[PDB]
Amino acid sequence: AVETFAFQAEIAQLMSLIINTFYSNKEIFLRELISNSSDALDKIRYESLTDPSKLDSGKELHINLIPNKQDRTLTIVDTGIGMTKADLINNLGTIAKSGTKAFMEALQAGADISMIGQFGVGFYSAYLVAEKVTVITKHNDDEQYAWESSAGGSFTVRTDTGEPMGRGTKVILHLKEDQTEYLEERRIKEIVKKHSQFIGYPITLFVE
Ligand SMILES: CN(Cc1ccco1)C(=O)c1cc(-c2n[nH]c(=O)n2-c2ccccc2F)c(O)cc1O
Repeated sequence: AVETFAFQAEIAQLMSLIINTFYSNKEIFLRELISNSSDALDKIRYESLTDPSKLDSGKELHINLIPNKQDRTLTIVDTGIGMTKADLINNLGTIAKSGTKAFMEALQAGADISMIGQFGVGFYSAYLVAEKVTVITKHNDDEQYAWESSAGGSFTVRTDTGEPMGRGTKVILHLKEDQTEYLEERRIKEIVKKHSQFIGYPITLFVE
């Protein structure tokens, strides 16, 4: 049921740098995840213009932010296009290669970690605040999958046996013990207002 994969070497190196570099401006992770969700929503909306049946798995196009102080998790849910098994295992990592290599050269040349998004590898900034990331996804052309990594050079993929989601992606950030400020309603609002006022889909913050 569970398959284990090695990350592409350059991605493993980037994740180690993100985990081991002293860097205080950690809030940039939320902008990057919301941006990816917005891109996934644009993709399904676009495909639905030539094939309306693409929305049979759900018409609502939105992003939900769900902090959970008890489990110490921050969940980002979207009803975008989702990802196939091939996306999770190889295809997204393949397209990220040049950006990953360029970003690491930029960091060696004195660039700031906040520039990560300009290199298309913004997702990995989640490892500034998360000890583990679980991703539950469902694409119209494939089954529901659960991807997971605590970094350390590998990730896993399994078919998800949990509640079916219809379509989209759920990113569950298992936060580090000293990063619980990202579970506070006022902190999430401050970040979203500062880094995300040009997203064309409703972002709803779930109150505990
Ligand atoms: C969950 N991850 C990290 C990861 C671990 C394994 C594979 O990806 C993400 O980056 C991520 C991906 C999507 C997504 N669904 N469909 C699709 O095309 N994308 C996508 C959109 C913009 C850039 C890249 C993308 F893939 C999303 O909606 C939210 C996300 O936070």
